[PDB]
Amino acid sequence: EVRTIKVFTTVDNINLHTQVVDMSMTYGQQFGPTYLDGADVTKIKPHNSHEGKTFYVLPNDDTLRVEAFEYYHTTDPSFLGRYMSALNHTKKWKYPQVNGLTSIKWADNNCYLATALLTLQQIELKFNPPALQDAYYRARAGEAANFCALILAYCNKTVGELGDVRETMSYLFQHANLDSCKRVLNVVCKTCGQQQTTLKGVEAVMYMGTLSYEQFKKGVQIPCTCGKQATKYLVQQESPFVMMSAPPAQYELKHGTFTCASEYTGNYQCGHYKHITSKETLYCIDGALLTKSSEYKGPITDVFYKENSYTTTIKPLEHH
Ligand SMILES: [Zn+2]
Repeated sequence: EVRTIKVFTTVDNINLHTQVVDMSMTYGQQFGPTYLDGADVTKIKPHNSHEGKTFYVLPNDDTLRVEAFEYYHTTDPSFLGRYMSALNHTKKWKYPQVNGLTSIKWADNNCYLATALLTLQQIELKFNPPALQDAYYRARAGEAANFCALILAYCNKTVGELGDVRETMSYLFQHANLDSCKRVLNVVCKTCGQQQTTLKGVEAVMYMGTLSYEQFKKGVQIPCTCGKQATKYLVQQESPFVMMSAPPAQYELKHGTFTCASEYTGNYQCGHYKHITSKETLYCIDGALLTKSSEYKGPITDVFYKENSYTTTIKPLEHH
């Protein structure tokens, strides 16, 4: 009289927990919010075809809470639901291989995600959460739906929202092992003298204000804390890449002088990202579309450079 089937529940798709579900009640009535491959099945009853399948549930007991933290590195109770909500969409996107890199076909305003995804495959970055490590590798094999859904969930962004590549990279870098990265800056005020700062982690690899790594080495003009104009320059850099960003402006990209870059067309409220990469020549990846040219000048907002160890030769005459 009581009909049942056996399913597995999980929060990480690795640790599977056998469950016996009553076929007269919905999954929601028994588990709470329940997902089958991203699809919200909270309000449907178990079907005979569901036997043996794996369902995601929210981490609502001590065992699941530990498993979710160990896999995702966040205790945010909303995280799994936001991941599943995004995955229901990203599993329908297409992930073509374009010039040896996994891209995303245009959909749901995902151009900024495609540009970030392409960049991540070209810089040396190790993710700390197993969820991101595993999904990054699957994305490299062309199965990028989980990686894209995780990026959205870690960024607190939903499918369909417009986005910013620099912002997206900054949030992902929070989840990368960058604690060997180091940046030493000097701000030289003609009155106050020299003021040196050491940055670590995400702050050691990102700079907002110029696209040019060379210009950052030579010095950029900024207001000193006293209100006068000062000069800031890079003293020492220890990292495998650096990201230089600025609001989009016409910028010449020379083959072999950079790793990749973000082109931004349109305006600040309604823009389009494309990805420029330097290989044997210059390539532009626009979703599934590929173009090439020997030279490039256009509206750039991020440039990524290779690095290992840099020490300035600048040695100011000033004081302090
Ligand atoms: Zn000053």
